[PDB]
Order: sequence, then C-alpha cells, then structure tokens
Amino acid sequence: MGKGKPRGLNSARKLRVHRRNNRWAETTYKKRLLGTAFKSSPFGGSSHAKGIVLEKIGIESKQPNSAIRKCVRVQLIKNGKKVTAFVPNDGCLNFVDENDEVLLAGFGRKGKAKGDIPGVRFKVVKVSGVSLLALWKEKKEKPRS
Amino acid sequence: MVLVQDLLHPTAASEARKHKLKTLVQSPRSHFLDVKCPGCLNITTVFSHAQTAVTCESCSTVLCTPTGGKAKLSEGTSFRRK
Amino acid sequence: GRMHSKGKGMSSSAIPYSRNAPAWFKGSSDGVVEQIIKYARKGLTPSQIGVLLRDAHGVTQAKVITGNKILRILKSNGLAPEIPEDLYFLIKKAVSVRKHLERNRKDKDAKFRLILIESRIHRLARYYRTVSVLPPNWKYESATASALVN
Amino acid sequence: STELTVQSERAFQKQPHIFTNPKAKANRKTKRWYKNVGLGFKTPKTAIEGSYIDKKCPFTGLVSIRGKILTGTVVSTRMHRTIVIRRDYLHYVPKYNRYEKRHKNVPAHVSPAFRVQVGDIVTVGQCRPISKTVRFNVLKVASATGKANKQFAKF
Amino acid sequence: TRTSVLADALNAINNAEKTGKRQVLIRPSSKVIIKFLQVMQKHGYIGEFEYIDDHRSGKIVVQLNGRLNKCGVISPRFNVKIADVEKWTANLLPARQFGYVILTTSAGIMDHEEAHRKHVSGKILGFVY
RNA sequence: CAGCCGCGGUAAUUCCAGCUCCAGUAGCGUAUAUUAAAGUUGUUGCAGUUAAAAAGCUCGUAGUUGAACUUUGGGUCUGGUUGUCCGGUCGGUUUUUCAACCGGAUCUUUCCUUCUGGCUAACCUGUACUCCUUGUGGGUGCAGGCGAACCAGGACUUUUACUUUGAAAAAAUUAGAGUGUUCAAAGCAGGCGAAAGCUCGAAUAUAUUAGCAUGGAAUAAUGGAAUAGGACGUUUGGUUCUAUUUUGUUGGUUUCUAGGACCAUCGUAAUGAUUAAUAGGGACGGUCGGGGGCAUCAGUAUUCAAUUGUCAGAGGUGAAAUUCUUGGAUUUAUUGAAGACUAACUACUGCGAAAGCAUUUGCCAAGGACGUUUUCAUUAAUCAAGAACGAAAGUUAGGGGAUCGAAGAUGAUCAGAUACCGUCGUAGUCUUAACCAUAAACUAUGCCGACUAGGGAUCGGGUGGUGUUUUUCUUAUGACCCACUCGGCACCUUACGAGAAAUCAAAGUCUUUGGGUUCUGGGGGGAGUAUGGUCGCAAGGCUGAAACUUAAAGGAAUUGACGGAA
RNA sequence: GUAGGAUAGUGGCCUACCAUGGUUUCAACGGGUAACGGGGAAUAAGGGUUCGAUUCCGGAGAGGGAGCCUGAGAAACGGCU
Ligand SMILES: [Mg+2]
Ligand SMILES: [Mg+2]
Ligand SMILES: [Mg+2]
Ligand SMILES: [Mg+2]
Ligand SMILES: [Mg+2]
Ligand SMILES: [Mg+2]
Ligand SMILES: [Mg+2]
Ligand SMILES: [Mg+2]
Ligand SMILES: [Mg+2]
Ligand SMILES: [Mg+2]
Ligand SMILES: [Mg+2]
Ligand SMILES: [Mg+2]
Ligand SMILES: [Mg+2]
Ligand SMILES: [Mg+2]
Ligand SMILES: [Mg+2]
Ligand SMILES: [Mg+2]
Ligand SMILES: [Mg+2]
Ligand SMILES: [Mg+2]
Ligand SMILES: [Mg+2]
Ligand SMILES: [Mg+2]
Ligand SMILES: [Mg+2]
Ligand SMILES: [Mg+2]
Ligand SMILES: [Mg+2]
Ligand SMILES: [Mg+2]
Ligand SMILES: [Mg+2]
Ligand SMILES: [Mg+2]
Ligand SMILES: [Mg+2]
Ligand SMILES: [Mg+2]
Ligand SMILES: [Mg+2]
Ligand SMILES: [Zn+2]
Repeated sequence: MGKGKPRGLNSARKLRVHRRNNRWAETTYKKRLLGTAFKSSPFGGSSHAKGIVLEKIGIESKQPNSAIRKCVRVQLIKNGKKVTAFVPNDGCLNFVDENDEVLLAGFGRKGKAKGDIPGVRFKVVKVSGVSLLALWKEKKEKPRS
Repeated sequence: MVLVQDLLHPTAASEARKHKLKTLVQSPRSHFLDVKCPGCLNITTVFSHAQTAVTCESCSTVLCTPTGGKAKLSEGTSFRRK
Repeated sequence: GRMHSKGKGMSSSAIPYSRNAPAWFKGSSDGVVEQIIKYARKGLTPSQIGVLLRDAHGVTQAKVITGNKILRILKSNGLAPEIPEDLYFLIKKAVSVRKHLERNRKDKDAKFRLILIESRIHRLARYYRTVSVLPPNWKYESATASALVN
Repeated sequence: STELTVQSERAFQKQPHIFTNPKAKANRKTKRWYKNVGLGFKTPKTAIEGSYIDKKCPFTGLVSIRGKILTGTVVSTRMHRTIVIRRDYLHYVPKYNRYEKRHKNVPAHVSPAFRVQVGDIVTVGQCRPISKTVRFNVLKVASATGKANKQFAKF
Repeated sequence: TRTSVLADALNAINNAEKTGKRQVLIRPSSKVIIKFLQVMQKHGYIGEFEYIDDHRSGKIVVQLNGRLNKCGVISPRFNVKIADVEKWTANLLPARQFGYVILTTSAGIMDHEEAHRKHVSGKILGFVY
C-alpha cells in the first residue's frame, strides 16, 4: 500500500489542496475561519461583556447534584442579546440585586455549559463596578446603592 | 528451497518443471520438428506449435493440425527433431 | 495486468537467449525480406507474415536473421499500411460493435464493450500522434471510422 | 500570421528619420536600416532582406533589447504580429518539500523576420513596453521546423 | 506498473533478511541498484553479488551476510541541500555513530559520510541500519 | 465548591470559619484567544474488515507517477591533511619510517567545444659548443617549431530540473564574539600612560522561496541519422551571393578572391534502429463459460373455462377457530387460453465491470485464461471534469394477472391489538417501452505492483508418462490415474510479520516510520436536516451548514446475570 | 495592430480605423476576510502552527468622494474650489 496521499516529487499542490479540504473537518479551525464568534456567540468573540441585570432567576441543576443555581438573566449592552449568567459563591445574587450593570465573563469551556448548570455560559464578575469575589470576602466594600 | 538455495545453478529438473519464463534465463521449449510427408521426399522445418493448416512446400498434403499448444501431426506422418 | 479486464495472466511468448542466428536454420536474409514483401503485397499483415515465416519455413525471427524487424522492412520497401495493423483491427472491431448496437438497440454489455474498444482506439491513436505516424488533428471514432476502415 | 501587404494602413509607414533618396539611384531604393541586437543573437536575413517596417521589431525598429532574456514554447499565434509564450516551471513548497507545475504566459512581439507556429520553442528578449501587456520581443525561433520537412513516413 | 525497481529490490532484500535467507534473487537489476549493492559491500553489509545477463534487462543474485537490519529506500528522490543531510540522517538512522544514507549526486551514488567528505550532495536513494 | 472527576441527603478531609499546612512569591488568580501537548490535520507522521472512514461498479481528460540499456574498469606520476617517528627543538616548531583521506595531470580502442589570429611561457630543439671536479652538474643563444601561460574575436551551442561554492537577501530582531551596566535585563562601549600623550574596538553567522555566478554530470526528464533532405572533406561541378581591398576619386560592369547560403556528384567511415520489461496493446491458435442481445423448446405448474365422472362436505388452522358448496364445488380425467417462471440438476461449482447471469436450440458479436522462437515499441498505473451500466420497489405508459400479496376487508386473542396467526386480496409482483440512480449494491476489505510458509484439493488451459480402459485387430479421439505447470469464485500451525481483539498468509514487509495512485474520515448528536445549487414526471437523488447541545457515542472482548435458545 | 492625441516620458493612457483576440480546473472570474505588505512576534527536538494595528522599510488616508492653484516635487488637506 502506497497509503492514499501522493508521494510524487511534483505532487505538492494537490497535497496542499487536500490538506486545506481536511482543515474544514477540524472544528476550531472552522470557527476561526467563518467568524462564528464574530457573527454569533453573544459576546463579540471577546473575553468579557458588560450587561444589564434584567432579573434574578434560580435555575434547576442538571442531575446527580440537585439544586437551584441562582443565575441572572442579563442583556448584553453592545449587541443587545439576552443571556443567562451564573453567580458564584454564597449569596452573591443578593449583592448583584436587579437592574444593575454587570460585567460578565465566559464560564470556562470556550462557550458550552459549565458542568451541571443547564443553558448557562457566564460568570458574573463585577456588579456595578466592584467584583463579586471581593464583595463575598468583604476585603473591599460596595459603593453604597 | 530453504535458507541456502545457492541460486545460480539449479538442478535442470527444477528448470524443466518451472514456467518457460520463470527460470533464470528465458528459454522456450518449442521445437522445429523437421517433418517429412508421405508424398514428396522433402523436409519441412515445422515449428511444433504451428497456428496454421501447415501445407507442404507446394503440394496440398496437410502436415499438422494446429491444436492450441503442440500440433497434432495429421495421419501417419514422420518427423525429425529441431 | 491487462488493460481493461481484471484478468491478470501471463500467456506469453518466451524468446531465446541468442541474438545471433540459430546456426543450422539456413536460407538467406535477402530471400526472407523478399518473401515478406510478397506477403505484404498479397495482403498479409506484419504479424501474420511473421507467423507464416515461423510455421512452415526455418525462420525464427526476422530481427535475428535479417537484423531488421518486419514492419521496418515493409516501410523501407513501401508496403506498411497507412493505418498500423493493430489500430486498424481495433477500429474494425469498434465498427462491428457499432453495427451490432444499431441492429439491437437494447444491449448494454455490448454497448459497454464497444465503448471500451473506442477508448482503446483513442489511446492508440493518441500514441501514434505522439510518435509521428498518423498525422495530428485526427480522431478515429465512429461515423468516419467506417469510412476509414473501408 | 497575416503579413504580406507591406504598405496597407490609413497612414503609410517608413522607418522613421531614415531616407529613400529619390535623387540618388540605388538598386534597393529603400535604404533598409537595421540593428544588431547583440547578446550573442544574430540578425536574421529575413529582417535585412525584406520589406516590412514595424516600430516594435528589435532588428528593423526602435525597440532595444535589455534586461531579461526568457525562452518558452508558443501557445497562441492568433493575434497580429505578437505571440503568446507559455513559460512552464516548478514552484517549491517547503511544508511538503515537493513542487507544483506552474504556468505564466508572456505576450511578446514577433518581428516578421520569424515564422512562428503553435508549439514552437522561442527565445525572447525584454525591452520597452510595446503595449498593455507586451513588454517582450522575440529574437530566436529555436524550433525552426520541429519535424516539418520530415512529416511523411513512406519510403 | 513496476515503479521504482530499485525500491522493489530493496524490499525483496529486506524480506529475505527477515526470513533468514542467505541469498536473494532480484529480477530487474539496474545501474542504480548495482551501485547501491556495491556501496553496501564496501560498508560491510553484503557478501558476493552477481549480475545474470538475461539477454534482456538484467537479473541479480545477492549473498546476504546476516548483517543487514534494514535496507531502506526513500520514496521520491528528495533534493538535499547539504545541511538537510544531517536532518535526514537523524530521521532515518539509529545513532549519530553508525549507518549510512545512500544518496546519488553529481560525483556518483555514495553514502552520506562519503558525500560530506567530497563536499558534494544531491538526491537521496536509501539507507542501511 | 467543582475546568473534569465530582462532593451535599445528620459521621461532609470537596461548602462556610480558626489552626495548621501546601504552592508561587511582589507577585498570584480568573476570562477569552492562541502555541505546545495534538501522530486529535499526519510532508516528516494518522486512520478507512468491524471504532468515523473504500465512491455499488467499470470507463476516463487533467493531474500524479512509470521497467531495464549507452564510459566501465586498470596503470603512471603528482599537490595536499592530519594521526604517526623523535621533539630535529627555546608549552610551541621540521622532516623522515609511515598512513588513510581529498584532489590534479595523464595513458589506456578515449578528447576537455573548435578554429581565425595575437606571445608561442617553454625547450621536442641544436645553431658556436663549453664558463668547466676526469662529467651531460651548468647557459650567453637564435632560422624550422611542442601553444594552454593567457587573451579577443568568430562559429553555434539539446534544453532543463537537481546539487556546489560564490556574489547579492537594509538596520533593529535572532544566533553569536569581546567587555566588571556593582550583578544582570542591557549597552557599544572602553583600556593604558609621563597618568604632559598613547591605544584596542565596534566582529562573525544565519535567512535556504525567485533572479544572477560557477563547478559537478549521478539521478529524472528532454533532444538527435530510418523517404537519412544525415555527418564530415582533397570533393568536383554548379547555383544565389556579399563585398572590402587596391586599379587617382566618384557612378558602374566583370574579375581575382575570401566569407555566407543552396541543389549536384565523388569519396570517407564499422556509416545510422538498445532492450524486446514474467509492462501494455494488437494478429494468430485451439478452447472455455448459469457472461450479454435477439429466437425457440420443455416441465409445466398453477387458474379460469369447456366436456368428463362420481352425492356431503372440501378450504383453512398455531395451537384453535372463521371462511366455501352440493342445483357433486372439491376430487377424477382429457384439453384450451393467457401471461409468468424456468426446479431436479446445484457444489465452500462456473462466468460477468458490477448490478447480475442456470430448460432448447439457434443466431449475433464481444470476453478472460491459455498457448505463441508472432507483431508494434512506452502505447503504461491510478484518476478531480465528465462518462457507461446499475437489484428491488416506485414511477409514467402498454400487456397480463395463477398464487402469494403493502393497501384493504375480516376472525380469533388479550386490560386492549386497524399486530402477528387466520381467511380473502386493488397495486403490483412477471413481463414490454420510458425513467429513476438509490441498497447490510457488504468480502461492511479501493486499485496497480512487488516480495515473504507449509498443504492438499477444486474449476480453465497445457506438458510428460511402453500408465489403465475403451476395441473396429496397432488403434487414433475420448475419459481417467499420477507429476509438474501456469490460473479464479477456497484449510492448519506458529507467528518472528499484524492487529485493541475477534482474528489475518494478508488486515504482513510501519516509530527499523517513504513501491505507485484515487478516493474517503476527524467526539457524539443536532443532520443527511436548514438553506441554496443542481438533477428529476414525481417519489427522491447528488451536493451539503450552522446555531445549539452533550461527557461520553462507540468498538472489541472478560466475567457474570439473563433468554417463551439447544 | 496601425496611426494620431496626450504625457516628463513608455504604454489602449486616450482617439480614429481594422483584426478577434485575451484569461481559465497549473482554479480564470466572482464572493469573503473581525487582510494594509514585509522586516519580524509567540511557540520551540526535526517539520511546523498561529499572530504581525504597533519604534524600521514600503504603501495608502487626512469626515466622504471629486476637482485644481502654487511649486523641482502635492492631485497637499495644520493649501484652495
Ligand atoms: Mg443525585
Ligand atoms: Mg501480471
Ligand atoms: Mg484502467
Ligand atoms: Mg466535618
Ligand atoms: Mg494544533
Ligand atoms: Mg486519528
Ligand atoms: Mg465504517
Ligand atoms: Mg460502502
Ligand atoms: Mg451508497
Ligand atoms: Mg528508468
Ligand atoms: Mg542574544
Ligand atoms: Mg383467482
Ligand atoms: Mg459449471
Ligand atoms: Mg433446468
Ligand atoms: Mg466522477
Ligand atoms: Mg420494477
Ligand atoms: Mg395476509
Ligand atoms: Mg379483528
Ligand atoms: Mg461531528
Ligand atoms: Mg504611440
Ligand atoms: Mg495579515
Ligand atoms: Mg482592513
Ligand atoms: Mg505591519
Ligand atoms: Mg482594524
Ligand atoms: Mg510607516
Ligand atoms: Mg475623525
Ligand atoms: Mg485631498
Ligand atoms: Mg490637523
Ligand atoms: Mg502634512
Ligand atoms: Zn510437395
């Protein structure tokens, strides 16, 4: 068996073409090419996005572990799209409140779900210009209302 | 046939057995059978695999009928070898 | 291993070791050439002539005894046909197949065979063109094929 | 391709600043000026002997050969006084470490010195821009015949 | 078709070695092949070898010593620019110390070391370690 | 909390605090990209029998590739370059006893491009023969003349690719030499005197794509003399020239002549075709075949009908029933019509590119295998464009319709059951004219090539057997037996070769990775969908997403458990 | 292509007259680029892969598109219309 690919000394262009063709099966590559992040993906293919807290929503978790996961329905400012952001640590949701500006981040999985929280893709990071972790700690205090 | 065949000189028997192609050197085993007909006293150098209704030099006697391989020498006919 | 079929045989003519003449088998080169020419004139194709030489007379190959082949000799004399022999045969076969098809519209295998033959002919024609025997800008196909044949 | 008529435009054409003196009485009449192009290229006799003018001829005109000297087979002879050379070559690609078979054509001006047919190998010298694409000028048709005389097989 | 005759021969040789044969029969028998064989002999990987004259193409017999391990042939005859030689050797051969990379060049069909000595490289054929 | 695995259900080492403790440390976390890891994009370097993956099949232009063959070998000197032989030496250097290694000149049937001339350096020389140890140690020296010691101009180069060294690829960057920024990251500085002046530096290397330059002639192609219109040249004629140099200088004409070019004829030479690939084509030969088309023959077998006979039921059942006639249905016997099909034969049998193809004979062409001292000489291998076929069903349009028989009626069974089972039975099934172009079109194994381990068979060719029998006396065909031979539809062991393993003599010769090619796949789903194209009468086909979702989906086997399996 | 016109000059740059070419599966043409090009950057066995708005070299632009003055040099925008 010569094994598929042409092993000729002048078979280079063909090989290149083949490689290119193959490239469209690789998912990451495809994404990079087509601008799926730029055309979809609530964020603009960005790390973060500021968004308005439309409402506090407890979401029921996937399976095995059973609980309500204190998420927030956020409306992204730049695009106008509506997403659901999980809110970390104990309480935290109280701190976040309602109708606040909220700086979101990706959850970890380059999109996709994060473990058990179904239909949820984002960590709330900052609420109206602080930081959720900090608030939880009480190392830093909130700037009043 | 195993390990140390010593391949330049086989026994001739082996060569004979193997295909007229699949020995050391290509060499055919077809022969120019020098046929004599019953009629005229003259010798026809008949190749043993004729592929033809082999007439004599002139007279229509019919020497050999071309069977797929070696020719059947029609009727009681006499022949020399090569 | 065969051009068209999936049958990979070696039904084949062996050829002897000595490029030199098989001593005793006598006659003359000139005579042989003359005979060949005569055969050509009569209508026998090169291969046919060779076969004839082999069968009844003491010739083994012309390449051996004369030095030259048969086709070359014919060319020298002025006796090789316009269309080379094999090619001609192929063309004839194609024509026959076409005729058969015409006779019997519904016949798929036959049609396939015809197509194959045509392809073969095309290949051969191309080769000839590349060589320089059959002049260029010339397709040996179907409608004019018959005309070419006869 | 074409040729033959000599003086056959709306205008009428001479080798510029070059004079066919009517007072003087030579056999040639037309004082055929010609150029020796150099670089080890001969002036073809067709150019010096004949009649045609051409500004864009490198032997009977004002075009001067300089820069690169390409060669190549001719694909198209269809347009007037110019040829389409087709310059085949190989392009390396290091990711695979092999080659392509690549194309590039060259439309080049042909002086009626030469007879150029399709599938003729032609050496061509760079020069002034003659036209839109024609920046090259034919100096030597290498395949003069290429089995033209020896076409017929019969003895 | 019978492409790279040399390659085929090499493969056959390898097979023979694997078997534990003391000798090989090779059909086509080229110039290149012959050169390769000679090189091998010089190195010390092969016994006698003899070209039969089938009044035709060729037909070699090689005496195997039991020393050959692999007798490889790289596929398209890649163009080697002297520095790349080292890389090739690294890729193919076990150890910086021993083995050869039989490559044709202007000077002749020679091993890699020989080429280096000459100061002349070219296109690869095969290798022996 | 947890990237993931997961922890949480009153004993949390995973949540929330203290102590301990770890890691990193003036840093450390998080988010998204991206590189590595990913041989999970593979040229190096992956997979496709089953895990995703071989187009159903063959044809086929591009492309990619492609058998072997033309200058090999020996001698004779001559340059180096490090190990050696002592340091011959004031830790370094110069030869010899030796070496391998890399060149160069040559000579070997051998030209390295050839000449028109410049310079002929040199002595192949020998013109006077001797400055002089008894000499072939040594050179003042110029008519014939070795030209390689260089030019300076022709003539015309087979052309590449490949590789060589070189010249060019701005600095910064990168690599990198030197140097005490106190160290470094850096930076191009510095360093030394009488410290009156002097003085090292600011390197080198890379970048390979394309062009330029030169050496090399292996490899790979290309080219040339086969109507030789061929090569040379003391040809001998010629033909077309072109044309400068002297005839005082202009305009001629023709010369001598020296350079083109072009047909003759004379000579010269070894005058000119490599093989004929267990490559390929084609002829020939006997054959082989359930290969194809068209044409007929059988069995028939079922069904309806006809005539024929006989008086209670026969059909059907899965255990069981419904269901049909009796004014003999069935059953018995002869026919007729129709369109079907083509058993037995029938096999680890044969053919065909697959789909597929089994009664007869005939016709019509084609085909493999074989055999061949036949013929051509690279026509060859595989293929994106496009092409040829292509099961069944379906389709339109025609013929028939026996039975089975999606639809539909209908009889039971079960909690129910328009489901089996049951009875019937439009479409079809079958065919003929058009399409369609799909299949578990499956060997779930692309093609071509080569090589590696035993064995018997088995089909088709073909050899040899004083073999046996046929028997019309020797026979000669035929038909076996046996051995070998090539050929396709096929077991056992070890695998050292493989493989995840079932298994595999290929699915082997693969991390000891490269014979030649086409095609396909990249977690599962969403989805063969959406969309657009395109192809169709349609049904559908080819083509073919993403969003979003999810931690498994698979494969193989092992032990179990289980099974209205044995 | 021929001729002109123009230009600092070459040139279908433009005009007249004629010819029918020219490119293309060795992907022309079209579409996209969250593309200014290169030096280079990140990664780093070898081969690679991704990035390069950005200190250097080029190229474009001065809200958009157009036009021009002056001038050796601008189709300038810290000139004009
Ligand atoms: Mg649970
Ligand atoms: Mg074969
Ligand atoms: Mg084929
Ligand atoms: Mg506790
Ligand atoms: Mg990667
Ligand atoms: Mg994989
Ligand atoms: Mg599969
Ligand atoms: Mg399949
Ligand atoms: Mg399919
Ligand atoms: Mg070869
Ligand atoms: Mg550095
Ligand atoms: Mg009925
Ligand atoms: Mg049979
Ligand atoms: Mg039957
Ligand atoms: Mg196709
Ligand atoms: Mg049907
Ligand atoms: Mg039923
Ligand atoms: Mg019911
Ligand atoms: Mg997928
Ligand atoms: Mg002009
Ligand atoms: Mg960029
Ligand atoms: Mg942009
Ligand atoms: Mg930039
Ligand atoms: Mg931008
Ligand atoms: Mg700039
Ligand atoms: Mg602005
Ligand atoms: Mg402006
Ligand atoms: Mg401003
Ligand atoms: Mg400004
Ligand atoms: Zn007679």
